[PDB]
Amino acid sequence: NTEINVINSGDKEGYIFEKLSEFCTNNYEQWKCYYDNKKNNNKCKMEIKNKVTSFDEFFDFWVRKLLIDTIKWETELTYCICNKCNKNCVCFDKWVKQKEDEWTNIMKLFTNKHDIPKKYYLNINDLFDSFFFQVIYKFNEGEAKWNELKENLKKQIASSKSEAAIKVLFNHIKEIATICKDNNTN
Amino acid sequence: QRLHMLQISYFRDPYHVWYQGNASLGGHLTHVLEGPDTNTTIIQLQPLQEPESWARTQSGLQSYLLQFHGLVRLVHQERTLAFPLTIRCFLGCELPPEGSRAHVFFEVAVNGSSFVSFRPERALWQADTQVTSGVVTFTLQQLNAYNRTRYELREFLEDTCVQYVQKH
Ligand SMILES: CCCCCCCCCCCCCCCCCCCC(=O)O[C@H](COC(=O)CCCCCCCCCCCCCC)COP(=O)(O)OCCN
Ligand SMILES: *[C@@H]1O[C@H](CO)[C@@H](O[C@@H]2O[C@H](CO)[C@@H](O[C@H]3O[C@H](CO)[C@@H](O)[C@H](O)[C@@H]3O)[C@H](O)[C@H]2NC(C)=O)[C@H](O)[C@H]1NC(C)=O
Ligand SMILES: *[C@@H]1O[C@H](CO)[C@@H](O[C@@H]2O[C@H](CO)[C@@H](O)[C@H](O)[C@H]2NC(C)=O)[C@H](O)[C@H]1NC(C)=O
Ligand SMILES: *[C@@H]1O[C@H](CO)[C@@H](O[C@@H]2O[C@H](CO)[C@@H](O)[C@H](O)[C@H]2NC(C)=O)[C@H](O)[C@H]1NC(C)=O
Ligand SMILES: *[C@@H]1O[C@H](CO)[C@@H](O)[C@H](O)[C@H]1NC(C)=O
Repeated sequence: NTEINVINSGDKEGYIFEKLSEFCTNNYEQWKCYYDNKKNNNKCKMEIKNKVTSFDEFFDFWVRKLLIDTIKWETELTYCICNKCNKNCVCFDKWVKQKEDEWTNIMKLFTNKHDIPKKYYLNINDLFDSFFFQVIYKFNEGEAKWNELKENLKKQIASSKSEAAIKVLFNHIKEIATICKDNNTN
Repeated sequence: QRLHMLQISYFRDPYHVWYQGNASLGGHLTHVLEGPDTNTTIIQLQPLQEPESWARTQSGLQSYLLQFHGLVRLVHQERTLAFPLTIRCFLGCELPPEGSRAHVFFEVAVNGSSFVSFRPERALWQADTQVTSGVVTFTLQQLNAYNRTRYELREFLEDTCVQYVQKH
């Protein structure tokens, strides 16, 4: 089992910085997940209207929101690549680190390389197919932002060295924050 | 003559699906598809396509299954679906003997009842049910919103499917 403190942005219209305002200047979700190999009863618990979901429901939400927020952050940070633009940059870097912690806590449910189910460790092609409709829904020109993201993950894997899309995605977002931080000097 | 394709998708919940399908050229059975969402086996019973070409076809079908499941998950997350649930997709291309334009179709049924179907003329999906619902409206909005579910789908039916029939 594990404890995952999730920083969940909204599901409504607004600037990502404004949506995550209290996180940037510091109230989001404490989860508790349980996992077993042959047991199908794998459930997650939301503490503090508190909910009980299946692991698959929680994991789908987590991946879907990671992908939606990445696109939202990237479009906000591309617009300024200004005072809030440096503040947006600092909150994004803080957010990447928060998402890396969330991911490592989720990974504690496994503790095996070959034994991490294909279902939760998809490659770029699979991930981009699986979450096409879910992520695309949110955005105006969603189809194009999704293709842009896939090509950029494909560039990341080509520059580094088949392997998990989430790790390639973390590399892409860590790079955006690096470019972002370096630019805030001038 | 024709290529028909049938896909039955048994959803125990939004996250788990068992696929069972097949395809036929003319009168007889040429392909079989079976397995859970993560490990679906796709086979050509006869060596119609050479190894490289078959691998490409399998890749396209596997991408389709992931996207299909993704759409079902989205409809549930946005509008709520009642599970367990079965979806049937029946699609294909038929080449008239006279020589006119191929007749193409893609019909979707849910729990044995007509739901939505593709209209290739303008590459748009329509409701086949007379029961209006948020679910039907939402599903159609999604299907009619993207190049993938409209134009690429029409090209699969009018071009890929037709060329496959002409070849074998
Ligand atoms: C030359 C070789 C070709 C011949 C192949 C023969 C092999 C037969 C295999 C045997 C098994 C038969 C059953 C499987 C049928 C699948 C049909 C494939 C369709 C497909 O791949 O369409 C692609 C688009 O995908 C999409 O459109 C995905 C979107 C999902 C839409 C789902 C439909 C509606 C469901 C509604 C559910 C909602 C739930 C609410 C209750 C077209 O693209 P492409 O292959 O041309 O490549 C373009 C490269 N970019
Ligand atoms: C597609 O068909 C499915 C069965 O063929 C159907 O599932 C059935 O749904 C009912 C209602 O949700 C379940 O009944 C249970 O829930 C009600 C809730 O009010 C209770 O009162 C009952 O006592 C019962 O516990 C059935 O159990 C379920 N069938 C099976 C075999 O699991 C789907 O709802 C259908 N889906 C669509 C979209 O039409
Ligand atoms: C794919 O699925 C099944 C495999 O047997 C076939 O469905 C049967 O079709 C015949 C008529 O052709 C009916 O008498 C049976 O009742 C059907 N089965 C069921 C369970 O309803 C189907 O023909 C196969 N092939 C194609 C191209 O769909
Ligand atoms: C993944 O690959 C195939 C399914 O795609 C699995 O093999 C299947 O085994 C069951 C039960 O014996 C059969 O109903 C299938 O038709 C078999 N498929 C093939 C291709 O032979 C295989 O066991 C799966 N492995 C894992 C670890 O998930
Ligand atoms: C969709 O296809 C048409 C061609 O029919 C094209 O003009 C358009 O740019 C395509 N791309 C997207 C993402 O809409």
